[PDB]
Amino acid sequence: MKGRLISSDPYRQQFLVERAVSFSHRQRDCSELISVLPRHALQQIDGFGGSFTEGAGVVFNSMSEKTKAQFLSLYFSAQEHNYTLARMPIQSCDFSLGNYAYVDSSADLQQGRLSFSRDEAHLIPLISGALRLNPHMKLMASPWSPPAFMKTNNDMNGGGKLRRECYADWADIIINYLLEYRRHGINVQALSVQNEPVAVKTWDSCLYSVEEETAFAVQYLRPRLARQGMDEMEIYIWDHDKDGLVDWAELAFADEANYKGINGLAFHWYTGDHFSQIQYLAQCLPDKKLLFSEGCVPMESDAGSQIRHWHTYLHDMIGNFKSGCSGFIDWNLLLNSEGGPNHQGNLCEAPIQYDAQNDVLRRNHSWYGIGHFCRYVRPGARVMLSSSYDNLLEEVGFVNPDGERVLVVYNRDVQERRCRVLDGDKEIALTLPPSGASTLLWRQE
Amino acid sequence: MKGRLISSDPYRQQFLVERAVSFSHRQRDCSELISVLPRHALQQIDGFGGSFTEGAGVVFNSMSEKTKAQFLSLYFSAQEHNYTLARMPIQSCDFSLGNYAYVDSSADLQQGRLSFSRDEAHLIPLISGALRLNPHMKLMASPWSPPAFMKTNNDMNGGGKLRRECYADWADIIINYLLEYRRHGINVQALSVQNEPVAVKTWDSCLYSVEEETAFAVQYLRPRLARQGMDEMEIYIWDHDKDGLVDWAELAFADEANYKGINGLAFHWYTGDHFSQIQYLAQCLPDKKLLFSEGCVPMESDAGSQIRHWHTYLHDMIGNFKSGCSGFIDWNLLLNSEGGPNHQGNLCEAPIQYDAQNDVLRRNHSWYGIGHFCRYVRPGARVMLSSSYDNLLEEVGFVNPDGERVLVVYNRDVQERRCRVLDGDKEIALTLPPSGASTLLWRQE
Repeated sequence: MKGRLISSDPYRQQFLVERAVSFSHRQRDCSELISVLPRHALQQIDGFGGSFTEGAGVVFNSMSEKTKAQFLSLYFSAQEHNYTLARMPIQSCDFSLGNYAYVDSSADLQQGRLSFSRDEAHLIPLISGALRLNPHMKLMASPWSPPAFMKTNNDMNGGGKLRRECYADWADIIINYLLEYRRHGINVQALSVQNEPVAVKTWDSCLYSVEEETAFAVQYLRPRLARQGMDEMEIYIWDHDKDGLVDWAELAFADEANYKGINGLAFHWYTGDHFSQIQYLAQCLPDKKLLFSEGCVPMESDAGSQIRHWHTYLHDMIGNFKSGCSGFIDWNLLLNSEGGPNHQGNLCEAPIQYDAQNDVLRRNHSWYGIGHFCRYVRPGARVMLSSSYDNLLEEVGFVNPDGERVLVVYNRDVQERRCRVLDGDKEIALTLPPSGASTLLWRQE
Repeated sequence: MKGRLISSDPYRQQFLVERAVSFSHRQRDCSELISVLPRHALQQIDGFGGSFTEGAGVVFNSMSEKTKAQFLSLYFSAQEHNYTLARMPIQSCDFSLGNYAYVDSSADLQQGRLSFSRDEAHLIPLISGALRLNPHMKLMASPWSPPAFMKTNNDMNGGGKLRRECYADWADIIINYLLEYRRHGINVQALSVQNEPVAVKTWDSCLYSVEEETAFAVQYLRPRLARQGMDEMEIYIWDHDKDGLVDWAELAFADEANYKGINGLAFHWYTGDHFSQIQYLAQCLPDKKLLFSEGCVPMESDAGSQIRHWHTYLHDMIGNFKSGCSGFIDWNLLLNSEGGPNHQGNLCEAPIQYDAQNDVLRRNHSWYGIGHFCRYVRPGARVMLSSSYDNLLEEVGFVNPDGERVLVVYNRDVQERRCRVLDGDKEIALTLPPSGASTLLWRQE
C-alpha cells in the first residue's frame, strides 16, 4: 500500500510539500498510534470554501487582470484549493463600503422598484469569475439586515428587529435577490435566515427569537421558494457561535413543522471550541446538517501572529469535523493589506490579501492551513472513524466518494512529535515538527 | 444558587481545598464559557476504585495496626475517597511474590484438591478490611493466567494459551474461586475472561482469540454461574488497551450469543488516549458497559514526575467519561516504597505507598487527582452534556442520583486560566493555576 504525503513546517516557512510514501506491514507494538478505520464511515461533508463580500469584491476589482487570474486559480482551480462552497451577503454586511439595501423606502417597495446595481458591480464579477473555474460550487446566501424601514429601529446597524408586518415583504425581497442572481448565471443552493440572530452589532445586524427565525424560514421562505420551483433549497438557522448551539436547536426542532422545513444549523467559532455541542446534535439529529459557516482572525503584527492564526484554523476545523460538521466556509476570501474595507472599522485578516499599489498578492498561513483540507477532500466524502494516542496530535480523516483515504494531522505541541498511522495491518511512521501539519492520501490495496 | 468548590494546585501542593461559593445571574458576553446542560444526561457510571493484588496485600499486612486503619479509612471511608469499585486477580499476576495457581495437575483438580492459602494470607485480609468500611463495594475478578498445566506452553508466564480440552476445567476453577471468596464473606459482581488476551508478557499472561475469549464466557462461564445462582454476574471482555477496542468489539458482538451473554468491554490506558474508540462504541453499543479496568504510571523520580502522574490520571479519566466510560478502576491500591513487590521487576507507582522502615504512609499526587472524582461522584450517577471554549481546559460533569451536579475541570495549559461555568441563566467564574483542578458541586434552585 502506498500514498502521498503533504507536509507543512510553518516555523520553516515550508508549506504543502508533497512526496511519495509507502506503508509497511505493521509492527506488533501498539504505542504512538493514530488508528484509522476507513470501513466505519461517519457524517457526510459538503465541501470547503470562503466568502464573497462587497469588500472582497471591491478588492478583487482593483487587481490587475494578471492578478485576477492568479487569485481565481489559487482558490477555485481544481488543481489548487478547489473551493466547492461559498457564502455571500443578502444586502450589506460590515465588510462593505457602507450600508446598502435592494429597496430603501416603502414607496419604492410598493411600486416594485428594487436595485441590484451595486451587487452587479461589486459582487457578481468576483462570483462569476469563480464560477467559471468551478461552475458546480454550492453557494449560500445570508442576510445581516433587512432594509432600515422594515425594522423597529429604522437602521440597518445597531440591531433592531424585522417588523412583524414586514415578514412577507422581506421574504419577497430575498426571492427577488435569488431571481436577480439566477439571471446572472448564479444559482444559490442554501440560505440562512439571519446572520447571528441574537447579536446586536454596531454594523448590519437584526434580532430574531428562535420562534421568529423558524417562523420566517417555514412560514414565509418555504412557501415562496416552492412557488418559484426552488424546493431543493437548503435552509439553515442559528448561524452564530457554538456555545448556544444545543439550546437553540432544542427549541427550534421541538416543532414538527420546523423539523420538516429546516435542513440544519450553521455556526461560527467566535466563542471557542465547544465541540461537544456539535457532537451531541450530530447524534440527536443525524439527518440534519451542522455547517461551519463563518470564522476569521484579527489583524495582528506581533511575531507569533501567523502561527496563532495557523493554529486557530486547523484546531477548529479538525475539532468540528471530528464532532460531526458537514462543511467549512471561511469568512472573507480576500481583503486589502490592512484587512478592509469594513464600514465599521472591524478590520480582519483574510487567507489572501492584496496590495493594489504594488499589485502584490499575499497568502497568509491560514490559506495553507485550509489547504491541508480543501485541496484533497471532495464534496460527498465522509469522515472516517479514527483515534489518536495523544490529543496534542490533532487528527481527522475522510474517505472521498471514489474511496481515497485522506488523513489530516496537526501537531500543536511545541516539540517535534511522532506517530504511526495504522490502517489495519499496514502502518506508516510520521514525524511532525512543532505546529507542523500533514495530509496523508492513500487507497486500499 | 449556591455550591461547593474543591480546588487543587499540584505545583504548590494545596490539594482539595474546599470553600462555599455562589452563582450569579449570567452576563450577556459568551466568551470563556464551560457550558453545562444537566437536563441532558448521557451514560450511567458504576463507581470508582482501585485494585487488590498480592503485592498490595503483603504491604498492607506489613503495616502497623494504626497505619492499617489510616490506610483503609483514606480509601474506603464514606468521608474520604469512598471507593465503590475494585479489581483483583484470579491466581497470580506480576504484582505477586511469585507465580501461583490454585491447583497444578489434572489429577489434583479432578479430586478437588485446590489451595487458596496465599489468597487467604495475602488478599482476603485486605479485602475484608475494605469491605468493613464499605460492605457494598462492587468487586471484579480477572485472571492473568490459568494454571501452567492447562496451557500450551506449560508456563504461567510467557503467553501460551488455554488448552481446548481444559476450558471446562479452567471455568470450574473460576467457579471454585468465587465459592471460596463467598465462604469468606466476599461477593464478586463482575469478571473479565482474561487480562490482556492478546499480549504475551514475561509475567503471568495467556492469549485468546476473540472467538475463544467469547466462547469461554458464553459457552463455559455463563452456564456454571447460572447453576450457582450467580446469573447476575457481569462479564467483560477485551480488558486491554484502547487502541484495539473497536476492532475487538466489532468481532465479538457480531454474534447474537455473545451480545446476549457479555455485559461490555473493559479497557486500559497503556497505549494512550484513543478516546474516539470509546465514543464510537458508546454510540454503537449504548446498552453495553465500557469500563476502564486498569491503569498505572511507572516509578519515576525525575523533576516534576508527580505533576506528570497527576496529568496522566486526570487527562485519561476526563477523556474516558466524556467519551462514554462506565467506571474507573485504578491498578494497585498500595505498593511498597520502591513500587513493589513484583516478581518480574515491573515496579510501578501506586496512589498510596507505604514505607515500612519508619511506618510512614504517603499519598502521591495521583491519589488527590482521583479524589477530584471519587469523593463526589456516586455510583449510578450519569455524565451530563457539557462543552468547553478551550479544550486545554478539560472538563466532564455528572448528575448524582440525588440530583447533585458535579463538574470536574482540569487546566492543562502552562499558564493560569479563567472560565465561566454556565448553567442556564446562572454562572460562576473560576480561575485555575497551571495544571490546577477543581470540582464544583451544586444543586438546582
